[PDB]
Order: sequence, then structure tokens, then C-alpha cells
Amino acid sequence: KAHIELTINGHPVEALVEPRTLLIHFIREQQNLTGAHIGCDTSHCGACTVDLDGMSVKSCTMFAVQANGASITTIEGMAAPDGTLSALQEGFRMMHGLQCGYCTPGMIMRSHRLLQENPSPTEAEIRFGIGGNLCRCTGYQNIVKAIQYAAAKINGVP
Amino acid sequence: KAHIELTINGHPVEALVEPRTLLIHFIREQQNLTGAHIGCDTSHCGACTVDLDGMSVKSCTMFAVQANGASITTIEGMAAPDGTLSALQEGFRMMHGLQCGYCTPGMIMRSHRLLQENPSPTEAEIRFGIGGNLCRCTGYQNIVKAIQYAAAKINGVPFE
Amino acid sequence: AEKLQGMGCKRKRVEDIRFTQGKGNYVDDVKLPGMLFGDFVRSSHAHARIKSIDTSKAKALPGVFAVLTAADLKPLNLHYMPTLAGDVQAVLADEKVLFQNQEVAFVVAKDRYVAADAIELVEVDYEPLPVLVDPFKAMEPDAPLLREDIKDKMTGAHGARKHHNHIFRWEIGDKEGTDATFAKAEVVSKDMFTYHRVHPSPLETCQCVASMDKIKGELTLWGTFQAPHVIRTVVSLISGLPEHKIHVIAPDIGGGFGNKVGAYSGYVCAVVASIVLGVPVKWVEDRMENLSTTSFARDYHMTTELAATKDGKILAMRCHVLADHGAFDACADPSKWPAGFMNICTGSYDMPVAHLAVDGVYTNKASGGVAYRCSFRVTEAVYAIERAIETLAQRLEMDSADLRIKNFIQPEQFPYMAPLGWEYDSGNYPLAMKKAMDTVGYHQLRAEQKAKQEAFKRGETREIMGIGISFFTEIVGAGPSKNCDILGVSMFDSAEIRIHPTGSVIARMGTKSQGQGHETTYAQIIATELGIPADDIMIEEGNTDTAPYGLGTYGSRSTPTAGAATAVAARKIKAKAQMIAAHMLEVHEGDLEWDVDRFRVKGLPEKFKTMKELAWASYNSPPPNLEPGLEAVNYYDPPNMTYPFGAYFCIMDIDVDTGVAKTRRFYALDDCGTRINPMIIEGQVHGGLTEAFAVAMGQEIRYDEQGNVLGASFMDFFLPTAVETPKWETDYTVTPSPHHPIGAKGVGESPHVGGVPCFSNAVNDAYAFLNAGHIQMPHDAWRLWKVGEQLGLHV
Amino acid sequence: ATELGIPADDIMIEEGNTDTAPYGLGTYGSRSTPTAGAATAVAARKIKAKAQMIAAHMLEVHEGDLEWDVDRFRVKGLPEKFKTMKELAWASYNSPPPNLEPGLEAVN
Amino acid sequence: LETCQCVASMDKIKGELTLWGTFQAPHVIRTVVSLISGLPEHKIHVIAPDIGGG
Amino acid sequence: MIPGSFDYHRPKSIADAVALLTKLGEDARPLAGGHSLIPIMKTRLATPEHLVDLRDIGDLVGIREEGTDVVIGAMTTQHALIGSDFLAAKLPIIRETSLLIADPQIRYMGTIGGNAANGDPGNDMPALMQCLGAAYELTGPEGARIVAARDYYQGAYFTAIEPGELLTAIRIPVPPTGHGYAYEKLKRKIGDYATAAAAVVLTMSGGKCVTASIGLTNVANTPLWAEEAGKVLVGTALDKPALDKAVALAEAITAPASDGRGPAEYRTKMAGVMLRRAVERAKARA
Amino acid sequence: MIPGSFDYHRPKSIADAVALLTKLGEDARPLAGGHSLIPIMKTRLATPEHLVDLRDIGDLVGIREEGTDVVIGAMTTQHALIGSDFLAAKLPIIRETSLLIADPQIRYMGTIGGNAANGDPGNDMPALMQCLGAAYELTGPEGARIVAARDYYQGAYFTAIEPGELLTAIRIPVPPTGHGYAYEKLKRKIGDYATAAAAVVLTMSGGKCVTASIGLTNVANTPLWAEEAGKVLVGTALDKPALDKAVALAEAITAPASDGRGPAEYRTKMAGVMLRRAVERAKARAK
Ligand SMILES: Cc1cc2nc3c(=O)[nH]c(=O)nc-3n(C[C@H](O)[C@H](O)[C@H](O)COP(=O)(O)OP(=O)(O)OC[C@H]3O[C@@H](n4cnc5c(N)ncnc54)[C@H](O)[C@@H]3O)c2cc1C
Ligand SMILES: Cc1cc2nc3c(=O)[nH]c(=O)nc-3n(C[C@H](O)[C@H](O)[C@H](O)COP(=O)(O)OP(=O)(O)OC[C@H]3O[C@@H](n4cnc5c(N)ncnc54)[C@H](O)[C@@H]3O)c2cc1C
Ligand SMILES: Nc1ccn([C@@H]2O[C@H](COP(=O)(O)OP(=O)(O)OC[C@H]3Oc4nc5nc(N)nc(O)c5nc4C(S)=C3S)[C@@H](O)[C@H]2O)c(=O)n1
Ligand code: FES
Ligand code: FES
Ligand code: FES
Ligand code: FES
Repeated sequence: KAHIELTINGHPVEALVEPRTLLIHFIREQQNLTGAHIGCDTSHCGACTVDLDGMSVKSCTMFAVQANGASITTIEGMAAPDGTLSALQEGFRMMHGLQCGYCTPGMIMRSHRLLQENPSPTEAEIRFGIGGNLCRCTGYQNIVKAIQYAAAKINGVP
Repeated sequence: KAHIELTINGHPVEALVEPRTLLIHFIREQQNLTGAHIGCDTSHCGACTVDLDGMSVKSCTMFAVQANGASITTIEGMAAPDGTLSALQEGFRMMHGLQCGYCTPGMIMRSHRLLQENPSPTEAEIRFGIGGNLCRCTGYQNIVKAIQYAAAKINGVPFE
Repeated sequence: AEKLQGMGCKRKRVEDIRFTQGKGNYVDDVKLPGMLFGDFVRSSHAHARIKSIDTSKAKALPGVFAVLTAADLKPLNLHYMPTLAGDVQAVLADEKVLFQNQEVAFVVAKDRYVAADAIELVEVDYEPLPVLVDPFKAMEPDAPLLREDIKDKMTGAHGARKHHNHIFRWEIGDKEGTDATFAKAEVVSKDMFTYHRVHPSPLETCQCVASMDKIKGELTLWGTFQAPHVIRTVVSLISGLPEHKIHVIAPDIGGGFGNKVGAYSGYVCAVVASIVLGVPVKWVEDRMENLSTTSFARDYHMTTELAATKDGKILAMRCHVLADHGAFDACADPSKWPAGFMNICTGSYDMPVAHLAVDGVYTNKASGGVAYRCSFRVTEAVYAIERAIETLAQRLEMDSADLRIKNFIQPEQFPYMAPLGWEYDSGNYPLAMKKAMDTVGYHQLRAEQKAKQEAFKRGETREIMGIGISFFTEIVGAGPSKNCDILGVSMFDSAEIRIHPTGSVIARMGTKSQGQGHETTYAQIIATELGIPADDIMIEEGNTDTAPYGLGTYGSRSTPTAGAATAVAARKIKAKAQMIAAHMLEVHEGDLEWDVDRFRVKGLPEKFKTMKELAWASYNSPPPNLEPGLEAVNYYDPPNMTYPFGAYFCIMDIDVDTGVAKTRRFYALDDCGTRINPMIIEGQVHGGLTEAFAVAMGQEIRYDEQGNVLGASFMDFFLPTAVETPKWETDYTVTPSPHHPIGAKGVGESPHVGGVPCFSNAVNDAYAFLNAGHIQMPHDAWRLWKVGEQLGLHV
Repeated sequence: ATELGIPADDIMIEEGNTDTAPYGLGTYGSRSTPTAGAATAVAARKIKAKAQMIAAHMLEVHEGDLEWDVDRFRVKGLPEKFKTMKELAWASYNSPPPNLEPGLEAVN
Repeated sequence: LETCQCVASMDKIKGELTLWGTFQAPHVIRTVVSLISGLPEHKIHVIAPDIGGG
Repeated sequence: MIPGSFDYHRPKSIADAVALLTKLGEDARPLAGGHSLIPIMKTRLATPEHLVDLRDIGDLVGIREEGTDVVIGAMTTQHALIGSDFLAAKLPIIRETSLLIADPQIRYMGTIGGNAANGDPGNDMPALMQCLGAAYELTGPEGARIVAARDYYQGAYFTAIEPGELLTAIRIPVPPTGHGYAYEKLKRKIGDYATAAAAVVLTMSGGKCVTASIGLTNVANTPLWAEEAGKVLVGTALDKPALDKAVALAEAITAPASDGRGPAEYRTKMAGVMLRRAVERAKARA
Repeated sequence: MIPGSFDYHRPKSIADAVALLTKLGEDARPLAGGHSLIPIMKTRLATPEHLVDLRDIGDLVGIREEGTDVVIGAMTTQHALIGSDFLAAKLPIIRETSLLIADPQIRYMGTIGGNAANGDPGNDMPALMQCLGAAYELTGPEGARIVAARDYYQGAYFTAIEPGELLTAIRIPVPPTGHGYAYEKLKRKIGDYATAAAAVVLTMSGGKCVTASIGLTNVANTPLWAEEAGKVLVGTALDKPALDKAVALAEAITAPASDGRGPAEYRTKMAGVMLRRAVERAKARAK
């Protein structure tokens, strides 16, 4: 087993891992951060998306040893320290951008990075920008609304 | 912290403990063997009794470091692997020797040792023999009966 | 007024708080002390005898605790499990395997990584048998004998048992009358429409955590169950544990879509393993196993005929179906209905007479059939009729909108006894059709289409335009005790509502959400009935120890059944509150009137008691004639189904040179009676239309001649992303259900049921001027390229 | 068990979870037998009355023609015609008489 | 023999309090905790588990 | 889903990585972005004993112009290619192609070198690099060498690389200022490998094509460079007769798979339609 | 309930334990059976920084016949004292007294040396040792010495031990064969320290007392050797008038606490009653 040290949601983490342990399993199983989900076995769905060193990564397609040194944010890390929801979390609720909730962690973590890449995206930019994330329940239309709602809130903050 | 290795309920155990950790707290909090209970702070009640190297010990009056290398049996270790209850556990049920159940693990663990010390005790020997164990619910009469039932089961013949 | 959030409000969902923060509790999030992980060794072969399984290497691997085979289950009579269809399915293969990826052994290990290692070490020795994958051949004289466990060889259709591969023959309707009509009708319009095999593919796969507490003799079973009480009762009957010692818990479920109704081998094996080992056992399937071994949907080959006059009056319908059930009949249905409610296939039209026959057959494939928003084969029924309307219209040289309008059941005809036995509750078809046609500019679309066809013939465009129409009648809310049961349990549902002294509420129902918003919407029903704000009400489902018994969530039945029960239980509480009010106010109960959140004394409106005051009084000053407290239960046996309807229009443009189709516009009008939460309904519609688009335009599970399952992974199985999924335009009318306590019909499956024929009709309509005939789904680019290739469009 | 003719071992009792247990005032004053013990009997007698209605429907007699024998209703004068409580519990789910709700439960 | 004790757990995500404790009258304790905390009763889950005498 | 066990290495230099790969032999594989290798380890179609992660080797990442070429380090990610305004100015076809590969997550991790080296005919970069006449720089135990992209692919997962070599950089000749370009892909959905795709670069003068090069993606067991099809465009006005000729010559070299994307005869015809459409967009750009 | 933190030591020999106690000073306590020390650590009455556990020192446990004495190692448990056939033969008063100490669990752990050293006037062994005329063997950094049990106790928790010393063994002269003995304890319940108790050993010949010795438990801030009370029995028939004089002489040296066991005066009177009853039983046994 390899010794790793990283940061998850702002907190230091140290662990001993097999090199073959997938990052998604280290997060869910060893770290008990069960927001991130597994929806597939071929890297299509994005339910396992986390924000890792400024990137949206499908954590089922990386080994935990590859995250040594990294700074990761999962869905548990999105709310502020006082408990207040992020603009994305709030927009998904206001716009009915989820039903079963299974894609939602991944969709919000991808969208967090999307709105850093492009703070004012058009609908075509949103749809393309979430192309790596599947949802079975919503038909995407309200997810686009949610992201647009979040952008407007973020763009009003300053 | 101190490094300890011992045997609990027949299984090897290896742990790190602070010297001041009471054995009762190591058993309950670290080993998650929550049958043993704490009923007092002055070593009178016996609810914390475990069997340790052939002795009945109040585990609230011992540090876990003192049990390095020991063999401990707690109430979880009494039933057979086939599910069948020990003679004592059955007698406690049959004779209505418990109500709230809080003293029962320590009563059974003390009684396990009692019956090895004296496999055919009189009533007076039973009562004296569990003098370190308090019960609030039963008034002891049915506990004496439970222990007699168990002894007679183990011995294959009744006594009193 | 602000706080109430009752019926009709777009109340924001209470579930979202936990789900947006990763604090849902789905099965694979469960972690119990000592919990192990199990998973299967699966068959590489579609059809073969099992000569030997060698598990020794697997057992010897460190971290492996058990490897179960059929030999371990047989003594418990658990090597087969019962199905909802009244067949059995193999839990672990015994003498033979019958579909590729079927379960053969169940390894239980310290974790899923060791389990996966250990599965690779198990060696199975097979003896190949001849594979049967074409259902059209299943009842030929030389067809392979698949189900040796239940059938003997029977090679024809005239023996004392049916052919060995024949599961059932079910007929309904007036055969003699229908045959007489077709013998003399001026027009007879016949086609064989295949509804291809697809899969519900919820984003969370099937999974459970079994924990047998050997000390207590009690089983706890967490799992992905749409019908947790049914699962409890089944686990009781098969295991011999009594129901009060089986604690089934369906926690948050990451979509079901019909995939999570029935029991699967994994649930049975996890439970057996936990009973043997005395510690918890988790089983979580991966996607490829989900797609290839759990309930498929569709797979109906429907020979569908309409008889008509030349002027366009429909005189009769005659339909025979060949149903491919795979290796075991595990099709979820009410027990008396082996083809579901396929006998709604006369649709929205007034026909004098009809006849339907369905034959189910075994093949070397996974089981299922009823799944993926089918409402019990209504998807198939609606596709049959709405395609048949279009092919009839072509043969009549009539516009198919006009053909529908000439034949609709009229509002004054409801309740309408249809010619295959269902009595439709209410409907206003001409109004909805008109609203739809006017919104999309239908007659202008047709002129635009004609001009584009002329342009195509002149060489001026390579695009062709189709107009898809689907006007459908759904049937949801199973159902009356006379004829609807799941394994002998009548298909009621239930609600229990308890009001606390300070006026908040706990309420539980016998259904189980997998994302449909029940935790939000059931509280809206209660809020309106009692005048208690919705946020003061807690809704729970899915713990069989606590929730009242019900039959679960499928067939869009929640609102018809438990929604009715919720309103009726609330009305019991209201009646008792009225008696408390009468006692407090010293009047006759008849002197009182309800006014939102209080009872007032008629003509002395100053004198009143609020529901909050009455809840406290039930505890504080109970009337001596009455029991203290304020609660009620209802188990609701519905008098009839509910029959929501819709009018869907698709404009589709198709590039004939690539086969690539692009939806221009999709308009969906749904009428599900009283609308509890318009925001939730709209989301249900967006999700169901996206599924319809997927099924019609790309999705499939296929088998080759050797029985290999093809395309059962996300490398091939078409799930649209946000880039492919069209924008949806939705609309509604409101035609209440007269028999329902709040007038509400189900809706959740409507969009898929109506949407698939709408898409397929658009594609077929695009090519109709070129005489393509019926184009079989899916309408992906290679298949549409082949249509054009065969019409000579490319040279 | 005595009220319904269902063995005690087939009955699970719970207390103390306020989300699930019906509201009560707790155990003190030696009140459990006087209060909840009474409620238990009265709630069980509501189930028995519904079971009697189901039996009469199934046996095609009047309720007044039935007599209780430990765990079953027999027809007066015709003891070979009977329904056990276990049978009636299944019937309440499987074949609810048309004027009654499905299921078999009660609160007091 | 068992003294008085509890485990309180406010779930700040959900706004719901769970309270395990040595309660002879758990529903009474719920209604008391509602009145003094201002949380509504359907959001206070009192659990009296096994109690070692009262 | 679960891979077999392996040992994991993080060499600090190209030299060290080559030394490891050479010593460990066939049982070791380089690990770049992992978005082809990890998926096939998860299915156990690959079960290497060792992974040699290239993450700590900074010299493998970067985009520079050297002489008449652009040289791109093998570990440069798709996301970085898209983001490079220098590449957009010199080789704008690369951004266009990269945006047609996979999805945002995959593009954050997947590398140009991995896309080139992988050997799946589904990958989009190989035919683009054949279109552009790129050269692959390989370093191994015997030193450096160069293999043209056009000579690198022999079959599905069969390439010209030798034991102990890494592809360290891709050297791409810079097309003229004002050149036309296009990458046109037909696929089932976002993320899907092409039913067929075509890469085109061409230059014009006086209304006539002066140079043209064509690559074809996923319509054989390798990428294809459609030499003859490009040649027949040169000297023409890129009008219907010229494109018909180029389509014939391109279709003639295809040998597609018959899979979920459709049968081989469809895919051959789609190679031609993609080509037509790519040439038209490239003409307009020129 | 919860003690303060400490460092823990397991010396392998007497000499190593003594060195450690000498090095670490009063922040270090010897740990024997722990059944008085651990309870007071739990209430933070005692807050030692070091515990020097004697459990690995096998030399400290045992019952040995040597010369005209029995020598009992300081770490010998009450349970072991009770189970000794040899003690039951030669010093039967020890079993009798031990069976009036504490409870079974405590007797499995508690040691004779910890009972004797502890310094609680409630301990039973001290006054028994003074009755028997035992000697305590102490080993310190300055070497070995002997203190009579009759000289070891100065006050409540104030004994003759010096810094760095361990009590290693108790040396008890073996009383004559056929001697009488008794330990009579009045207590509120099992495990309670005595309201009053008396230890008696005496011999008889031809209807007359030849020797007598009396100890009194928990009726002053120390155990008491009731020297004059025993002396006045010698030569008598141990009848009620002889006992009246003994009682008076015993009561006169008591100075009991007033606590939940009752007022001082009651406890002084009970010392006398216990003495009477112990003398009567010892007389019957004498032999
Ligand atoms: C869902 C999904 C969809 C995809 N869609 C597309 C698509 O549309 N088009 C497309 O082109 N790709 C697609 N890909 C593949 C993706 O682009 C991969 O990133 C790419 O194929 C491999 O690059 P990599 O850096 O991830 O390499 P790895 O996966 O790390 O390695 C791939 C292979 O190359 C070898 N290798 C890597 N780097 C070197 C080197 N420098 N020298 C020698 N050998 C090396 C490895 O040993 C391995 O054998 C998709 C992937 C996924 C998961
Ligand atoms: C519930 C209960 C009831 C009890 N009832 C009685 C009773 O009826 N009668 C009675 O006599 N006792 C009674 N006891 C006390 C019990 O006998 C203790 O075991 C005894 O007082 C001390 O012996 P120990 O071996 O446990 O010493 P520890 O608790 O280990 O030590 C006690 C003290 O003596 C010192 N010490 C120990 N051994 C040595 C040594 N060899 N040299 C120098 N110093 C040493 C320690 O440092 C500490 O200061 C009772 C105890 C409890 C918990
Ligand atoms: N007149 C009405 C009808 C329904 N609704 C609201 O719409 C929801 C859906 O209610 P209903 O139509 O009764 O359907 P069910 O809740 O019984 O859902 C079952 C249905 O749900 C569908 N939609 C799904 N959506 C999600 N997210 N997950 C699934 O698994 C789903 N599975 C499919 C399939 S398959 C089926 S059978 C409920 O919140 C209800 O209050 C309403 O506001 N007014
Ligand atoms: S679990 Fe589907 S992409 Fe990671
Ligand atoms: S909310 Fe259910 S998968 Fe997206
Ligand atoms: S807790 Fe009371 S003696 Fe241990
Ligand atoms: S059973 Fe309650 S304290 Fe003994």
C-alpha cells in the first residue's frame, strides 16, 4: 500500500491505499463521503464527478494514488461554513433541477467548474458544458434553468 | 499510547491505549463490546464484571494496560457458536432472573466464575458468591434460582 | 396564506435539501458493522448445461468468506424464486444456463475488490446447447427445449400442453364479431409493428444490504424496492421468517423506472449469505450487469389491423401479439393480466368491436417486459393504435388528424365502455386536439410540408419534414380489488396521518418514491384538506415496519391510490375535528361549516375553532364521547382506474443522406385531471419525453445468433445528454376523474406512453410521400440511411 | 394473543420511538396496565369486530350466527364451517368484502 | 442501576433533532423539547431505547 | 469495474521512465491521462503488473513553435490544446477536433500523446495527425527516433512503438497562413467514437486548390491518410466533379467495422459525406 | 469516574521498583491490586503522575513457611489467602478475616500488602496484623528493614514507610497449635468497612487463658492493638466478669469517627460488643 496525503473539502487527509483503488471508492468507502455516486462502469455518466486541482474529473476513472497531493472538492464541500447553500445548490432546488437526486452531486460539481470556466454561458454553452453528465429524471431542461439561475446569483454577489 | 495484545472472547486483539483508560471503557468504547455496563463510580455494583485470566474482575477498577497479555471473556463470549445459550443465559431467562437487563451481563459473568469455583453451591453460598453484584429490579430471589438452574444443567443433577 | 403550500402550488421540493448536499441515503451509502460484499460469477453462455463449478480457488483466497452455488440453495428451496407473473426464475443456475450473464455462483468477500478477484477464480464447465433468440421461431417443431424444469418437449400447438416454449395465450374481445366486420369492411389496414427491446436503466443500479441478526432471529433488508411491503411478504413466504421479523427498508432510490419492482437473484443471495454468515452482506450490481440481467422493456411484435369505411369510420380492431419474455416469465403485472393492460389498444376512438390475442414465448435472454414507464403494456397498446391510425390514414388518403377527429370518443360518452372491456372515466378529446392543432399551426405545417416535398422532388433540398401525432388514452391506478392483485394481494394503497398536540403531522403511505416528489406532494393534499401548512407535515415511505401496507409505486398509481387514501384519511380527521368543534362551541355538528383552516358556526362566523386549536383540544380536552387524539388511516380500494390523456405533436426534419433526424419542435399536452403540483408534473413530462426520444431514436438491447447480448453498456446504449435532448413545450387541459377523491389522475408514465408513437409517427410521416411503409424503431441514423438507400434516394 | 387468537410469539411489541408509537403519557404510576393495557384490548376488539364481519361475508351467514372458539369463528350449529383469524387476516388483503376497507388494523 | 443520560443529535442539514435518552415518557419529552426549543414536533425524533431501570 | 492489482511508479524524468519501462518489460504500461487505459483495466481486458505514471515529468507538457513546426508535448491535455490561443492561430483544426473528443471531464485528463499512442481506431487525433503530416518523437533505451503518424498504425492496438519507448512529443508542420481546415464528425451522441469523421487541410490561390490533405477516422482498423483523394483536389475549383472524385478515392480505402454505429457499407458512405462537408467548410475558410 | 493522566511502569524486580519509586518521588505510587488507589484516582482525590505496577514481580506473591514464621509476599491476593490450605491450618484467622473484606471481585485483585500499607483505618488487615504481632519487611534505596505492625500506623493515611520503600512481605509468627481465633465485624452490608471489628487470638490450658491478643478495626484513625484488654484476660476463665474488664480497657483506647455508621459513642460500644463476641468464639475454638 501507498501512503497518500491530500486535501478534501479543505481538510487534510492521509491514508494508505492499494494503487488499484479507484478515487470514487476511496472517497465513498474510506472517507465516507457518499455524495459522489457511481452510475456506470465505462466512464460515461459523470455521477462521480469531483473538482480536483481546478478540473472536473470523473473519479471512477482515476486511482486514489493519482490524487496524492491534490485538492479535491466534493458535493459535501459546496455549502458555506455557516451552512448556507451555494448558488448552484439553491438554483437546482428553485428550478426543479433534480428528482431522484442521483446525478445531482456530479451535476453540481461539474457546474461549479463550468461557471468558473464561463461565468455567463448561453444555453448551448451550458448543454455542451455538461455533456459528460447523464440524468435519467429531468430531461435536462430544468438543469439548464438551474445553472442560469446560479449564474445570475453569482454575478450579483460582488 | 501503550501497545497491548490480548485475547477477548477467544479472539486475538491488538490495540493502542492511553494508560489511564479504564478496562471497561476500552471494552465498550474501543472494542464495541457494549454488554458490560457501568453502574457506579466507587467499585460496588459489579455491572462491569468480566472474566479475566480465571478471575472475576470489576473492569471499572483496572486500566486496560493492566490487561496486556490477558484472556478476557465478556457476555458476548458466553453463547455457543451454534447459537445455543449457555446454561447461565438459559437459566436467567427460564427463572426470570432479569428485568431491565442492566446488571445481567455482569451477573452472568460473575456467576460463570462462581460455578467454576464451586460447581454445586448452596443458596447461602450463591448469595455470598454474588455479593459484589447489585441488582435493582429482581430482589435477587430469581437470580439465585437462575444460578441453581444453570448448576443443575451443568452437573446433570439438581441440588437444592 | 403564504405558509399553506397546498394543492395546486408549485411547492419546492423538501427532498432537494439533502440531495443537493450529498446527504441522501441510497443503498450503497449504507455501512454496517462486519458488512461483507457479494457478487456473482455469471454465465458466459446463453444456453448450456452446467457440468461442473469449481469454487475451491475462490474459497481459498484470503478475504473470501463464502461461495454459494445452487447446491447450497436447493436444500432451502431457494434455487428458484417465484415471479410476479406466476413463473419461477433461477437464483443460481442449477443444471443449465439460459441467458448470457445469468447468475451461476455468489462470492462473498471482505469488500468489492476482493470479491471481484475471487469471481475470476471460479471455473465453470459448460456443455453448449442450441440457442433460441428469434421469438418467431420459438414454437417451431425443432425449437430447443429451454425450460426443462417446468416443461416437457411439446413441438406443436395441438397437444395436451402448449408448445414447450409457449408461456401463455391470452385473448379478449369479441372474436366472432370482429372477424365478421373484417370479412365485409371496405378497407382493411394491416401492419406488423415491432416495439423493440429497450431497458429502463435507472442511474442507480439494483442493490441491497441484507442483515440477518441471528441473535434476535430478525432480518433487516435495505434495498432498491419500488414495492417494499410486497418484497417483505415474498421474502416471508420463501424464507419462512415471519413478517414481523422482516424489516424491509427502501431508503432514497436513485430512480426506478420499473426496474426495481421485482426481486432479483442478488437480493435472495445476499439474504441467504447473511443468514449463513450472521453478518451483513451488501450486493451492488455494475451497469453492464444491470442492462443485461435485470428487467428489459417492450419486445412485442404486434400484428395490428383496423377495419374501416372508405370515408374513414373505424369499424373494428384486430391485433395479435408475439411477446418475447426471455428465459423466465418475470413480467411484473397484476396476476390476472399476463399481457398487462394491452387491451387498452383501441385507444381514444369509438369502435364497435375488437379482438386482441397475445402469445408469450421463452427465449435465451434476460427476463422482464413490463418496465420503463409502460403502465403495464400501455406503451405497446398506444403505439399499436397510434401507428395503425397513421397507416390507415395513408391507405384512405386522408389526413390523420381528420381521421382521429372523425373517430374520437366524445365527452358525453364518458364513462365509456371500450370494446376490450375498460370503462374510461372522463375525457375531452376534441377540445384538447383542437388546442394542440391550433398551438402548433397544424394546417399550416401540412402546407409547409407539401411545399418541402415538392422541393425535394425538384432536387432543391436533402431534408424531409415529418409531422408526428399521438393522441392517447392512458390507464393508470391499478386497481379495483375485483380484478387487480399482486400475488393475491389486492391492489389498494394506503395512508396514515397523525396530528401532534401542537399541530404538526407525521404521515406515511404504502407507496415508494424513486424521485417523483411524494415527500413534497402528499403533504400538499393534506395541507389543503386540513388547513395545516405543508411544511408542518412530514411524509415517510418505504419502511415496512412503520408505513401502512401498500402495493408500491408503479403503473403511475401513487396519485390514484395513495393520493386518494391520503385525502380520505384527512377527511376522517376533518370529520372528527368537526365533532370536537361542535363539543367546544356547544352546537350541533350540522351547524358548522369549514372555512379553510377552521370550523365556524353558521351565521355566527365570529364563533369558530381552528384546526390547530382542535388538534390541541383532542389531547387537552378530549370530548368525553370520543377517543383522545387526532389521527386516521385509510386503505383505498379504487372503484376504477383513472384514464389521463394527451395530445402530442412532433415536427421532425431528417437529412436523407446521413439519416440524421433533428427534432424541430415537440409539443406535449397532458390532461391528468386535478394538478397537485404543476412544477413536479412538468418535470415528470420532461423526463418521460426524453425517454421517449431515446427509445424511438436510438436505444436498444440486442442479441446475436449465438445469444451474446449486444450494446448493453453506455458505450452503445443511447442515453441522451443535454446536447441531444430536445427542448420540450408542455401544455394541459383539466378533466377531473369523477370517482377520485380530489379528481386527480396519474401522469408520470404518460409522456413516455404518448411520446414514443409521436416520435415514430413523425419519422414515418416524413418518409410517407416516398412510400417507405412502416419503419421499425429505433430511428437512428444508420437505420434511416437504410430507408433512404432502399428508396433510391442516394443515386 | 388472547383477544385475537394469534400466538404471542407472532406479535412484535414496540415502545419509545415518538415518530412511530402512538402518543401516550409514558410509564409511571403503575399506569401501563390500566391505560395502555386497556387500549391494547380495546384496539384488538376493534380488529376482532372487523374480522367477524369478514367471516360472515366469507361463510355467507349473519354475524349473529357466528361464535368465537379461541382463534376462529365457527357457524353456530355447524362447527365444520369456520374461519381462523389467520385466514381472515389474509382475506382482508386478498378478498376484502366490498363494504370494508382492505387490511386489518386498529388504534385506540 | 443505569443513570440518566442522552445523546442529542441536531441535523443542521435537515433542521431535525434526534434525541436518544433515558425517558419514561418520551412523547412528553418531545412535546417539552418542542415548547422550549421552538422546533416543531414532527422534526423532533425522540427515542427511548432499552432503559436500565427507571 | 474493478481492476487487477498492480504496482504504481512515478518516474521523475523521461530517462527514468524509459529505464523503468525497459526493465519491467511487457508487464509495465505508461499511464498518461488514464481515460483509455483505466477503462480497459476496469474490464480486465488489460491487466498490467505495473503502471508508470508520467505525471511528474514536466518536459512532457507544453506547446512551442520550433522552426516550421509546432511541437506538442505528449502529456499536454485536450483542455490545454483547446485553451491555447497560439495553437488556435497556427493550427485551428486542433481546437475544432479536440472539441469533438469525449466530454469536459475526459478532456481535462486525456492527453494528445495518449490519444495518438493508444491505437484505438476510434481516437480522433491519429487521422488528424496523418492529415497534418505530423511526426511522432519517440525516446527509448536505444535513444531517440521519429516515426511519421502516417506510418505509426498497423491495426487495432498495434503501432510502431517498440519496447521501452515513450512518445515524448508530436511535431506538426505549420500550414500556411490563410489555409482552410475542418474536422467533420458523425457520431451517435456526445462522447461517442465516430461513425466516420474526416480531417481536411487545404490551401487555395486564384480560386483553385494548391494543396490538400485528408485523414479519415474510424472507418478501418487504423486511421487512414487518403493520399489519392487529396491529390485529386489539387488544381481544381473544389467543385462537384472534383469532390465526387475525391469521395470515390476516399471510400475505396475504407474498411469499416460493422457495429452499433451501423454496417460497414453505411460507414464507408459516411466517410465520403464527412469528407464532402469538411472540404466545403475548409474551402470557405481558405 | 475519570482519573488524571499518568505514565505507567512495569518493573521486573523489587530492586527496579524501589529504584523507580525513589527516582520519581511522590508523583509515583506503587500499584498493587488497585482497589483502593484506582477508586481515589477516579475521584481525583489522588493525582499521581506515575503508577508503578508491581504485577510482573513474581517474588512479591507467595505464602512461605520460614523458621517459626509464615512469610506472605505483599502482592498475595485476598483470594489466595482464602484458598491456602496451609494458612487454613496454621493461621485460620486469616481466611476468616479475608472473607469479611470487600467482595469476590475485589478479593481477586486486592492484596495483603496493599491492605496493610494503604493506611485507611477501614482496612481490616492492619489490626489483625497487630493482633498477630506481625512484622513488615520493607525494602528501600537504603536497604531492608523491619517495622512491627504495632509500630507501622501513626494516623489516617500516615504510616511508617519512607520515600522509595516498598512493603515486600509480612512476617507472621505461627501461633500455637490448637489456638483459638476469631474476627468479628459489624458492618452495614457486604463490602462496607467496619462500624467496629475485633480480632482475637488466644490460647487456653486447664480452663484458663494462657495468652490473648486483641486488635480493633476502624475505631480510631489507625488500627489499634488493645494491649491492656488482652493482658487482663490472661489467667481468667474468659467469663462475663473477665470480659467486662477487657471491654472497659478496649473502649478506653478507641476514638472513632462519626459518620454514616453512627456516632462515635455507638462505635466505641460496638468495639466492646465485637470484642466480647470474638473472645467467646475464640474460646470455643481454643483447643
Ligand atoms: C467516455 C469516453 C469517451 C471518449 N470519447 C473519445 C472521442 O470521441 N474521441 C477520442 O479521440 N477519444 C475519446 N476518448 C478517449 C480519450 O481521448 C483518451 O484520453 C485517449 O484515448 C487516451 O489518452 P490518455 O492520455 O487518457 O491515455 P491513457 O489512457 O493513459 O493511455 C492510453 C494508451 O496509451 C499508452 N500511452 C499513453 N501515453 C503514452 C506515451 N506518451 N507514450 C507511449 N504510450 C503511451 C498507454 O500505455 C495506453 O496503452 C473517450 C474516452 C472516454 C472515457
Ligand atoms: C467496594 C470495595 C469494598 C471494600 N471493602 C473493604 C473491606 O471490607 N475491608 C478492607 O480491608 N478493604 C476493603 N476494600 C479495600 C480493598 O481491600 C483494597 O484491595 C485494599 O485497601 C488495598 O489493596 P490493593 O492491593 O488493592 O492496593 P492498591 O489500591 O494498589 O494500593 C493502595 C495503596 O497502598 C499503596 N501500596 C500498595 N502496595 C504497596 C506495597 N507493597 N508497598 C508500599 N505501598 C503499597 C499504594 O501505592 C496505594 O497508596 C474495599 C474495596 C472496594 C473497592
Ligand atoms: N394529477 C396529478 C398527478 C401527479 N402529480 C404529481 O406527480 C408525481 C407523479 O405522480 P403519479 O403520476 O401518481 O406517479 P407515481 O408517483 O406513481 O410514479 C410512478 C411513475 O413515475 C415515473 N417517473 C419517474 N420519475 C423519477 N424521477 N423516477 C422514477 O423512477 C420514475 N419512474 C416512472 C415510472 S416507471 C412510473 S410507474 C407525484 O408527486 C404527484 O403528486 C400531480 O401533481 N398531479
Ligand atoms: S461512475 Fe459513470 S462516469 Fe464515473
Ligand atoms: S435527478 Fe435522477 S438521474 Fe438526475
Ligand atoms: S461500574 Fe460499578 S463496580 Fe464497576
Ligand atoms: S435486571 Fe435491572 S438491575 Fe438487575
